[PDB]
Amino acid sequence: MALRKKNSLLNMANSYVLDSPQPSNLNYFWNFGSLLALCLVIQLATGITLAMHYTSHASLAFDSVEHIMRDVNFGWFIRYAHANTASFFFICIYAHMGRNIYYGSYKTPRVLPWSIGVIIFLLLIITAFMGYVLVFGQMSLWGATVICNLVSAIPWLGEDIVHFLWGGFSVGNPTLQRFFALHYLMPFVLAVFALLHLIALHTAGSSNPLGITSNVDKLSMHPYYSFKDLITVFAFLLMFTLFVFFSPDKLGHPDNYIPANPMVTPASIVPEWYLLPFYAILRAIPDKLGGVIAMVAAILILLILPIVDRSIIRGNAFKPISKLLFGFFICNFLLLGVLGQVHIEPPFIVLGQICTIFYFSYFLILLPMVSTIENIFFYIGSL
Amino acid sequence: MALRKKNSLLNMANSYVLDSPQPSNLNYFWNFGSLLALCLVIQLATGITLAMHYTSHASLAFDSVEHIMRDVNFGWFIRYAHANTASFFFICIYAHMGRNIYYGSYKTPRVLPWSIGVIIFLLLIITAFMGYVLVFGQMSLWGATVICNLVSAIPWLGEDIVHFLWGGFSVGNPTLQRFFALHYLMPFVLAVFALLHLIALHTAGSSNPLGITSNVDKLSMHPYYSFKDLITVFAFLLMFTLFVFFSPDKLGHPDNYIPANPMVTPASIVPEWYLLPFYAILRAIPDKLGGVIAMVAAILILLILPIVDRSIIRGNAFKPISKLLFGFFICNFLLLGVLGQVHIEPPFIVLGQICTIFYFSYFLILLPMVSTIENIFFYIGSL
Amino acid sequence: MTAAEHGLHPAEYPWPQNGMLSTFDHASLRRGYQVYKEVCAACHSLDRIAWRNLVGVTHTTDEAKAFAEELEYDDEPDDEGNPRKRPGKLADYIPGPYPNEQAARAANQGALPPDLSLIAKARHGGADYIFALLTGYPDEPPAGVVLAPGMNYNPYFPGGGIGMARTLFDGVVEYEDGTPATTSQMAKDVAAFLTWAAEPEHDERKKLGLKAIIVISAMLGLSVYIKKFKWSPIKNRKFIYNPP
Amino acid sequence: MTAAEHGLHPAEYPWPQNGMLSTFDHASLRRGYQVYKEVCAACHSLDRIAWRNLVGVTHTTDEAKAFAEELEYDDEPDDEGNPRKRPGKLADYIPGPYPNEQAARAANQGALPPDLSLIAKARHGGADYIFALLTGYPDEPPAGVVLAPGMNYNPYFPGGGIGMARTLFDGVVEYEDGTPATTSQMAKDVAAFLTWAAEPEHDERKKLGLKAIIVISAMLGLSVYIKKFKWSPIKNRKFIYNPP
Amino acid sequence: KNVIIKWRGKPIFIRHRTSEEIEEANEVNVATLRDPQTDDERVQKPEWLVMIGVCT
Amino acid sequence: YMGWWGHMGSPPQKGIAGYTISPFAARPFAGVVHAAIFNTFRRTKNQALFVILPVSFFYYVWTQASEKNEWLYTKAGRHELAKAL
Ligand code: HEC
Ligand code: HEC
Ligand code: HEM
Ligand code: HEM
Ligand code: HEM
Ligand code: HEM
Ligand SMILES: CCCCCCCCCCC1=C(C)C(=O)C(OC)=C(OC)C1=O
Repeated sequence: MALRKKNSLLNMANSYVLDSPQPSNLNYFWNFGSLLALCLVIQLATGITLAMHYTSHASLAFDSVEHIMRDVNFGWFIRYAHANTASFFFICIYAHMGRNIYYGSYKTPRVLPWSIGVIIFLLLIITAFMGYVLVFGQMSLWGATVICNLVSAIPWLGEDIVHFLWGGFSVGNPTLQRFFALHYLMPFVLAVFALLHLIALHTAGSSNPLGITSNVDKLSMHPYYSFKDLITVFAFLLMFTLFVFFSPDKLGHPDNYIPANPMVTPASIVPEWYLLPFYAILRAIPDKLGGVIAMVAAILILLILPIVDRSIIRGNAFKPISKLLFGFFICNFLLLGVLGQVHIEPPFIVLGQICTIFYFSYFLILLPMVSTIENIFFYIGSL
Repeated sequence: MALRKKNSLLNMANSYVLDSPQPSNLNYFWNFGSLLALCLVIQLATGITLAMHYTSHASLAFDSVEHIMRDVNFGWFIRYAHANTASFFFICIYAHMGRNIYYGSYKTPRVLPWSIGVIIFLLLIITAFMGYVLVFGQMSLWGATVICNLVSAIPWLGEDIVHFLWGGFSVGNPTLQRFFALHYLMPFVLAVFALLHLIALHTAGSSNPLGITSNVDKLSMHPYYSFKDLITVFAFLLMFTLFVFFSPDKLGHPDNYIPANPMVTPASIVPEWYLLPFYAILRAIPDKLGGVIAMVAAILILLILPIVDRSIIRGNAFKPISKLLFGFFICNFLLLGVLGQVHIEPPFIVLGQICTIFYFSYFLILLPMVSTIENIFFYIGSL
Repeated sequence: MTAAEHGLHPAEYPWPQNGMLSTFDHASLRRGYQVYKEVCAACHSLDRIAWRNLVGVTHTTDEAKAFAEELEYDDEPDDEGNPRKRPGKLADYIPGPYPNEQAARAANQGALPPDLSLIAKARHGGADYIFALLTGYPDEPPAGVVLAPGMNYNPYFPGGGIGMARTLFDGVVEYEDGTPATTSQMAKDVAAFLTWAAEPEHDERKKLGLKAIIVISAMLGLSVYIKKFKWSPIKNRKFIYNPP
Repeated sequence: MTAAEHGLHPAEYPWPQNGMLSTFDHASLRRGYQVYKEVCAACHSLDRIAWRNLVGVTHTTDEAKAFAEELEYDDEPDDEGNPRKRPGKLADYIPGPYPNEQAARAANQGALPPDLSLIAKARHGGADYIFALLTGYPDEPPAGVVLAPGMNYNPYFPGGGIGMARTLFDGVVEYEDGTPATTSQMAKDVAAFLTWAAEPEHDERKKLGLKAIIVISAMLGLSVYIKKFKWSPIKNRKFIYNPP
Repeated sequence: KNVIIKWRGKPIFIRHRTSEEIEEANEVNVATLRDPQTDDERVQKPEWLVMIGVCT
Repeated sequence: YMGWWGHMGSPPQKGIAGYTISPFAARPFAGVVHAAIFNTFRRTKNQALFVILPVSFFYYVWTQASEKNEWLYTKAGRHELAKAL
């Protein structure tokens, strides 16, 4: 017996990265998983490096970031790499989740990797939120203020919880130092859950674009998907390069280069672009607590896809109506994103409400209806 | 099939903590592994908490630790818990290693968990060394200076490496901020290796005090070792309580309550008690590079125990001469510890050299001789 | 929002540094420092820039040491523990005009002139906004605009009323390189200098990016060849089925 | 090393706070503050202690506010950005006698009197060292000792020559509680107060530890019973072997 | 005039209201107010409007 | 070298009958006093030399070294110290 199979440690690596049996027809949308692993590795390397030069104390934080940009050798690179990779991480995660929804990756027998995936997504949001506060510019402070005040809506105890989270009566030094510590930790938690969702997946193996079994025709992960992953790694690195070297601040907000000032409120407080759709959903509901519930529900409702999809077939490759509904759902999610950063003005207020209703009605009405009807069309159509 | 066996995630937990088949005769020295897991959990909880209130900048570090002691609710507890558990971690790790050496846990088929164990021990040393610097008292600074200067002995590049590690020309703010970041990281690396040595162990299972197979008579890990582990957990917590609440500074150096001063040198620069034997070994060799090699070799020589132990029998329970040699080896290791903190004066200089020779001659001469002879005595004696 | 509440959006000017492969014009940087020093520094600090930062960008080591040595900085106390001053060194930061915000506001009818070290990155528009603002004070505010006391009309500034008056007029500076110091020229130079102050790694960053683009592109091309090479047995596979 | 280089080791005095279940004597703490204030504070700071720290330990809220309000602290600048002083508040730290190290050393023939906030934890001996040192200046140095200029002989201090002279003499303080202020009494009180300053959690810590000891002990006893209960089928196992 | 005092990091608006300002405030029928309150409930002294100057 | 329940890797077992009683049927502390006194004495007696011999030797060595070191740094030990350095 080969050492890679005999030795228990080597065999665990072997089972994931070498002998792992994969469908022979994964398309390029199966490459986001390895891009996400790459973002996670870049964020760990750059993040740990920034932590060697960053100071979490509110009197020094913003200046320690300027020291990184100005005095630390390649500090500008490490900082911009870290900041831009946070955006790339969300592009890859939206792509990966979109792949999963289009190809029915959430259906049995892959409910568990999908459900753990939904938690990975929440951990990414919290990680990135806390990391953004660490700069302690105007957007850092005011973003922390507004998002942490949503907790005040929790009945009875909400206010007490907010003061507890802040470690004081407003966002200040105690908040910044605790966000540093948690921002350092959360990526490690996230890596554990990323590992858990893969181990859970390994019981069924990867799904594939046709939605059928691949047990009939398997290909080793290496060398086929190793070398296929390199193409997208280099495509990603080219995009990374164009932002980090040629346009390092395109994805950011200029106000975050102004030091936090609790007195002056910035003209407009918007979240980082990747949180914008959830912010639009929150604005749609007039009630504070209503809005928070809606915003959270918008993520937790992903957990019911295994139930509301009534199809006897996995995935959308062969379902023209489901494909059109998916197209509308995705475009609506991008419209919500856009509406998250417009001013609260007519006519965007009502549009945001319509888009929010469409978002939820996909899960609760349209997908159950369309999936039921297509079942009947497949059966009658092929008689 | 039971869910704990059917579900792949649950089954991994199940295989380690519930259905795991254990020898039915493990004695109380098999309880240090779970105490080490407890220390690691305490250090993660207290360490992450301290990180929420600590400032890594050299102008603020020492005062942030005073702020923790004085102003943070239960800060004194969290700080003393963290500081004392660092010592308990080394008591448990020496006990665990002593158990392993006495009972032959390093022999085939358990060479791999033992070899990974040696690396866990090195990671613990580095973790604890860096954490001690973070206080930035006099011992913090001067300890960092002398230990980091040992790297200057590396030929050709040694000085360059030291300046690179420091991020400057002496221990200062850059060194403190990098040690904070690495001190935060190292415990996570250590937990991964702790997990790896357990997975490696699971192929043979635990050894036992008789040194024979337990495949004939196994007990589930739960409830038997779960409830047996609770006894030592409560014994440990009682010892923890006596230090943390009644004598929180007994294991420390008063000089670490003086803020770091690069000008004034403390009367005596000694390591934390748990590093003292290695320091005595270093002093024994007159050459700088010689001393560093000897100090490292004193740890890496543990890797050759699987070779130099020539016994046909695993462990010392039935080997009276090996038991006497083990007794002398352990007492010599404690003498080295004591000599690590005496002044470099007669007659401790020569005594330290004799003890260092004895330390190495255990591995290189005595254990190979004694184990060979006992093989012959068992055979002739039982004819 | 009204366009006035937003501010007029600045034109896109063709800066020398626009262009994937373009550095700053260092002669313009040098001239822009001289505008900072002789006009802006009266009200605005540049606290993130040290004298050493100018060296080999705009000035030689000697010129920058001369600028530093003309100033006095706080020394460590003397032996009786009394305060002392020393002449500046290259490690010193360029000192600001005011001791604190309160003093700054008192000198500027309540308005606080921001520090200019990050201003090119801290405003939408960057150099174009700085150039547009400095050169965009109309002689008369548009009929109907009511300016608050101590405010000046400038359409590029959001709301229109800015507490900074026009400061650049033809020949307020005499450039040392003989360049005609028109309003436009000075605004261009100082906008360039401030852009440099906000992002001093600019030139090195873009050259390293050129190297990255080339290497990464080559690796992308080769990765495509290698993937196709390794996958060809799978792509080319053929079957004959004979039903049992 | 010689014993002189080490310093004489202080006696173990029976402090009220010695004892697993013992708090500080708060009356002694209060008296020790008054020694600090009237003797030590001339040369030594207590920078880690704020006025609020005294409240409900040694003084009432009102007494401590009165102490704070007698001093002047740096305020935020006024509206013209000029420096201002304010009266002290409970949040303020107790102010030290000197502005910097250089001033401190100049007043003490080169020696720097350490801050006393941590001194009880920063010296082997703790309270016993402080008490021994303050009360251990012999009238005459042992025959043969040559003291350096500005040094005083004290055997408890390592090397023997300390730059602090004897300061406690009978009746240098008049205690407000009528206690006879002997050298010994003042040294005991101030040593107690400084021990409190180094470890103000002392009283709460030891009481929580009593609760921990009791709970943890009970849990240890019960864990032994439960382990024996669950293990009894294994311990009690019996075998009959009939060789096949 | 309205002052802005930092108090626990939050701004405090302190307005020294004139007589006619107080009058203007005491006009609005309490009935038509999202949060129904009269100035008398808010201030303990009509000449000192003290509020936490964070928008609700 | 270890399997799992059902196939642990034991050589075939035959001819052993094992018996035990319920934890609720048993006295957990049966024979505790005899164990605590006589069993502990036996176990301790049989291991005592393996602790006593190395501990006593290394304690004697330390004692001699620490006493000499103390003596060398007295006035009386001036001459012997001078030679030792
Ligand atoms: C004597 C006063 C004075 C001089 C001279 C001066 N400024 Fe200003 N400047 C101000 C004040 C006051 C503000 C704040 C205006 C406000 O916020 O209303 C300001 C604001 C600015 C802003 C930011 C406007 C914004 O978007 O917030 C920039 C950029 C600026 N100045 C650049 C310059 C440059 C470049 C020069 C000269 C070459 C210059 N200033 C000269 C007083 C001055
Ligand atoms: C007028 C000067 C002066 C007064 C009064 C004074 N000290 Fe000091 N003290 C010093 C100087 C100077 C040193 C440093 C001595 C040295 O390092 O040589 C010192 C050192 C100490 C030390 C540390 C000695 C060591 O181990 O490093 C303690 C403890 C101490 N003082 C406590 C007190 C207490 C308690 C009081 C009064 C109740 C007091 N001092 C009054 C000048 C003074
Ligand atoms: C999933 C992984 C991570 C994500 C998505 C993430 C995201 C972010 C984001 C969005 C910021 C704000 C960046 C900016 O605009 O300047 C940031 C800052 C920071 N992150 Fe992370 N991060 C991650 C991992 C880490 C890790 C592991 C560390 C280790 C400490 C870390 C340390 C930092 C530090 C010190 C900063 C502040 C300095 C700065 O702004 O550049 N991050 N992070
Ligand atoms: C750090 C973030 C993540 C990483 C590194 C990661 C990584 C991966 C990898 C390597 C795979 C197998 C290859 C592939 O299909 O692309 C995969 C599959 C999967 N992931 Fe993720 N993932 C992450 C986040 C998520 C999230 C947020 C979800 C769900 C909301 C998710 C759900 C899934 C599912 C369902 C699969 C199996 C899909 C299939 O093969 O059909 N993942 N992931
Ligand atoms: C964080 C440090 C460590 C943890 C948490 C840990 C934990 C454990 C645990 C739970 C076990 C199984 C139960 C037991 O025998 O006690 C074990 C076994 C073992 N550990 Fe460790 N360990 C650590 C460090 C080490 C070190 C430093 C070494 C070696 C130098 C080591 C070598 C072993 C060996 C050889 C075994 C198998 C012993 C046997 O059952 O015969 N471990 N460890
Ligand atoms: C194996 C785990 C760990 C060990 C052995 C360890 C050891 C130490 C030691 C010896 C100190 C010096 C303590 C003192 O005298 O005050 C210390 C300080 C510190 N450690 Fe750790 N540590 C561990 C894990 C962690 C972790 C996970 C964190 C997370 C950040 C952390 C954060 C800190 C901080 C902030 C300090 C400085 C504050 C202080 O001195 O208490 N430690 N650690
Ligand atoms: C994060 C990695 C830490 C690894 C340790 C966690 C496991 C907790 C200890 C449990 C334990 C195991 C696994 C074990 O195998 C064992 O049998 C030898 C024990 O008791 C005698 C144990 O106590």
